[PDB]
Amino acid sequence: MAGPLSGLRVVELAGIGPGPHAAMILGDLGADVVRIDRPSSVDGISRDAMLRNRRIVTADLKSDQGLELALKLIAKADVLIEGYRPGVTERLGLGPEECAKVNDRLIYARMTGWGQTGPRSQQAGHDINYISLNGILHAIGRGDERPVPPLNLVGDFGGGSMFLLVGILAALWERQSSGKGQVVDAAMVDGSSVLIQMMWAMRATGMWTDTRGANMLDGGAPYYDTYECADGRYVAVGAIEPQFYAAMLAGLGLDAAELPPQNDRARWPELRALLTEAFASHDRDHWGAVFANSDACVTPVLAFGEVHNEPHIIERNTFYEANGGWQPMPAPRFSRTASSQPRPPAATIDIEAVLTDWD
Amino acid sequence: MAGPLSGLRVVELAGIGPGPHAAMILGDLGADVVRIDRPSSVDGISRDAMLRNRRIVTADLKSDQGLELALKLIAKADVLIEGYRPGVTERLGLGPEECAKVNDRLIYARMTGWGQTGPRSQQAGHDINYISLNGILHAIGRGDERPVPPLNLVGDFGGGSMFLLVGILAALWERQSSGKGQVVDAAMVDGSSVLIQMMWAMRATGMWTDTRGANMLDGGAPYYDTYECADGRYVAVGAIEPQFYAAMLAGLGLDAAELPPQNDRARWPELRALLTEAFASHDRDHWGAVFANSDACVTPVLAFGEVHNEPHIIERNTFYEANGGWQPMPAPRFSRTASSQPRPPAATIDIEAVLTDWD
Ligand SMILES: CCCCCCCC(=O)SCCNC(=O)CCNC(=O)[C@H](O)C(C)(C)COP(=O)(O)OP(=O)(O)OC[C@H]1O[C@@H](n2cnc3c(N)ncnc32)[C@H](O)[C@@H]1OP(=O)(O)O
Ligand SMILES: CCCCCCCC(=O)SCCNC(=O)CCNC(=O)[C@H](O)C(C)(C)COP(=O)(O)OP(=O)(O)OC[C@H]1O[C@@H](n2cnc3c(N)ncnc32)[C@H](O)[C@@H]1OP(=O)(O)O
Repeated sequence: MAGPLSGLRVVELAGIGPGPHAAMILGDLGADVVRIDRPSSVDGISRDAMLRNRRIVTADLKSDQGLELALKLIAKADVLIEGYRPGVTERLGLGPEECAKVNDRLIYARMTGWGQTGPRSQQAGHDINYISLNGILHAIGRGDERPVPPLNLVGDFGGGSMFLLVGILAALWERQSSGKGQVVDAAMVDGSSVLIQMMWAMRATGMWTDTRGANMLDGGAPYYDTYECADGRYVAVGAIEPQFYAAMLAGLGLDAAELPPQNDRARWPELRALLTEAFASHDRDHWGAVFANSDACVTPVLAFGEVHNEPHIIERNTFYEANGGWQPMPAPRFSRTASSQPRPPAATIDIEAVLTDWD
Repeated sequence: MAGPLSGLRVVELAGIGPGPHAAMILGDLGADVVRIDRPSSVDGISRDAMLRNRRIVTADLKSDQGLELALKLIAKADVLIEGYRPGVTERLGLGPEECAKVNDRLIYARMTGWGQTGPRSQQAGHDINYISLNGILHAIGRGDERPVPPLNLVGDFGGGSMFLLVGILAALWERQSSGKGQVVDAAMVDGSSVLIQMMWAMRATGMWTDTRGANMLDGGAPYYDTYECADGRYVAVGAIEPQFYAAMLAGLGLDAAELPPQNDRARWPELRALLTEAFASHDRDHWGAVFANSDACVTPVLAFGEVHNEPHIIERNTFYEANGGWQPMPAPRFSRTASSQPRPPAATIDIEAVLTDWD
C-alpha cells in the first residue's frame, strides 16, 4: 500500500460523519483500514465514495461471536475508531478497558460531538448543533439575516475528523517512546473551537465583534467578500493587504483617490457600492482573465461542475475521475512516500479472511 | 512539557494563517516550537494568542549570519514549517535540498494555498480565493444571494493547517521505519477539497446539486437550518433522522398529521412556513429548555460572548481565561498524556540560547 502510513492498522466501527472521514484519510495515506459494519445495512458494493480505501466486514457486535471476532481484529491493530454516543462501545464489551486487555498498545479513538461526559453527552446532534453552542454558527452569514450553516465542513470535518486524525497520529508518536496506547477524546465542540482560535484571539484584542456581517473575514469587509458579475456569476475578493488591494482597484479601473479608505469601516457601505458597480460591469470570466497572474486576490467562484475545467485544478491532479465523476485525490502530498489513487469500496469480505491476512 | 508530542522539536518560519495555526496546535500538544520571525516585524510581547506555546526568535534570513543560525536550529529539529510562496525558501538557502544536507530526518512542511506548482502557484491569495476555485464557496449561503464566506475556517484551518498537521504526523510515523524525513506539500485547495469529499460523493450519486441553498446540509432542508425566535435570537435544527425530527415536532406542538412529509422536497416551502411560525412563537431560551436532554437536535445559537455561561462548555473546560478573553483549550484530549493549559506569548529569546538549550 502506497503512502506514509503504510502498515498502520486501523479498525473502524461504522458510524456517520467524522469517524468515516478520519478513517478515509488514514486509508488515503496508505493505512490498512478495516470497517466493521452491521449485517443489516450492507446490500452490495457500497456506493458512498467516503468508504474508499477500506475493507468492509459485517458482524453483529451484539452476538458473542461477532464480539469475539472483533476483539481479535482489535488485538491485531494499531488504532480503533468509534463514533457512537458514550457508553455504547462499553456495553458492546468493546470499551477502552476491554480493548487494553487484548492490546495495551491500541490508540483508542473516540469521535463525538459533545464529548465523553457532561450534560449534553447523551444528546443526539449534527454538525449544525455542535457549532451553535460555541459561537461559530452565530458568526456565519449576512448581518440582516439568520445564520447560515457552512455545510457540515466545520463541526464534522474541520473541527471533528481532522482533530481525531491529529490525535490518532500524535498518540502514535507518543507510543513510539512509551510502548503504550491511550484514549483520544475528540469532541467536535472542542475541535471546532480550536479551529476558530483566531477569532477568539482577535476578540480579545478588540479586533473582532459578535455582530454578524461586521468583520474583516465574515463578508462585512468590501475587500473580503464575493461580488456578482454581469453574467450573474461571482468572483471572490480577498485583498486584505493594501498592496494587493491597490492592484485590484487599478484592475477594476477605479482611481483610489475617489474612494473611501480601505479600512474606514464607517464608509464600508459606500466603498462596497462602488466595488459592486465595477464588478457588475463585466462577466466572471473577464475578471478571471484580467487578474490572472496578479496579486489582486480576485478569483472566479466556480460551481462543482466547472472545477474539472479549471487549468490549475487539472494540472495539479487535485481530482481523479471515478464512478459518477470526480473525487479529491488524497491530501496532503508527500515527496518520498506518495499516496496513490484511492481504491473504490469493494464487496464485503469475510472477517476471518482479514484475520488470516493479519494472522 | 505536557502532552503526546512532548519532545517534538519544531521550527516555524513565521507567516500568516495556516502555518501559525498548525504550529500552535503542535505546541498545544507538547511540541517544542521555535518561531523565527524577521526583526523588522517584532516589538515587545505579542498580543496574538495564536502565538501561544512558542519561543520567538528574530533573524534576517537574507544575511549570512541569520541563514547560518537558522540552518543550525533546523539541523537540531524534527520539523520545519514554512508558508511562503514557492521558491522563497529555495532562494533564501533554506529549501528542502539545503535542509536535507544538514538533517535528513527533517520533516519539511510546506503550507500554501495553490500548491508548489501550476499556473496559480505564484498568485497571492487568502482563504476565500482558495475555496472559490474548488467549488466550496459557491455552495455556501442562501439561494437568493451571493455566496458568503464561512469565515476563514474552511481553507485556512480545516483544509489548511489541519492537513499540514496530519502530513507532519503521518511523515513522523513513516520516519519510524525509514529513518528518513521528507517534504510535506499541504495546499489549501487540495486539503479543503478532501474536507468536502462527502459532497463530491453525494454529487456522483445524485444526492447533492450545484444549486446553492437547495440541499440537505446547506440550509435548503427545513429540518437542517437555523430559525428566528420571538426575541430575534436563533436556534439550530439538525433533526435529520426521522426519530429526532419526530421528537422536535412534539416539542414544537405540531402534529405530524397536519404537516407535509419531512422529505417531500416539493412541499418544503409549506413545511418551512409551518416550522418558522412555530419557532417564532417563543424565545430562544424557551426552546433551549424544552429540548435540553432531548434527541430533537435543537440547540441555541450562542454568540461568542454568551458561550462562557453555557453549562456544558463550563463543565468540560472547553475554554480557559487569558488576557481579558476566553480561549479554547487544546484539542483533542488524551487519557494518559494530557495537554496542559497553553503558555501565553513570551518576550523574544536569543537564537543562541535556543541552540544552547537544544545542545
Ligand atoms: C447521507 C447523509 C447523512 C449525513 C449525516 C451528517 C453527520 C453529521 O453532520 S455528525 C452527526 C453524528 N453525530 C455524532 O456522530 C456524534 C456521536 N454519535 C451520536 O451522537 C449517535 O451515534 C447518533 C446521534 C449520530 C445516532 O444515535 P443512535 O442511532 O442512537 O446510535 P448510538 O446511540 O450511537 O448507538 C448505536 C447503536 O448501534 C449498535 N451497534 C453499532 N454497531 C453495531 C453492529 N455492528 N452490530 C450491532 N449493533 C451495533 C450499538 O450497540 C448501539 O446500540 P444501543 O441501542 O445498544 O445503544
Ligand atoms: C488580520 C489579518 C491577517 C490575515 C490572515 C488570513 C490569511 C488567509 O486567509 S491564508 C494566508 C495567505 N496565503 C498563504 O499563506 C499562502 C502562501 N503564502 C503566500 O502566498 C505569501 O506568503 C503571501 C501572499 C501571504 C504574502 O506574500 P509576500 O508578502 O509577497 O511574501 P512571499 O512572496 O511569500 O515572500 C515572503 C518575503 O519575506 C521574506 N522573509 C521572510 N522571512 C524573512 C526573514 N526572517 N528575514 C528576511 N526576509 C524574510 C522573503 O525573503 C520574502 O521577501 P522577498 O520576495 O523580498 O525576498
